[PDB]
Amino acid sequence: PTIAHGDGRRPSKQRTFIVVKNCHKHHISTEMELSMLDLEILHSIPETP
Amino acid sequence: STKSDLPAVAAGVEDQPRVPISAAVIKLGNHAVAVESLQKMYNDTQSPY
Repeated sequence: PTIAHGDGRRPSKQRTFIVVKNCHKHHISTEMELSMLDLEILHSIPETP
Repeated sequence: STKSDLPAVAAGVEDQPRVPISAAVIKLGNHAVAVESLQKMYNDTQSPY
């Protein structure tokens, strides 16, 4: 908006500002290790304690 | 007379139904005094204060 003033200065027309805001994408990585012998007995079901 | 003139002097604003105005006030001695900040109403239009 504007103000009207009695002063001799020119009045200024209606004005709008159009503003663009942009994203930021961030990337996150973690790592895990698993033993082969550990993965071995998982499939079978145990019989002896 | 003073009280006789009192209707005639306030031929206007007197006996108009009152509304609540939101504004900050202070108390100084025996006087309740209103306080205002008007930088909002001139910075939004980008005109000097």
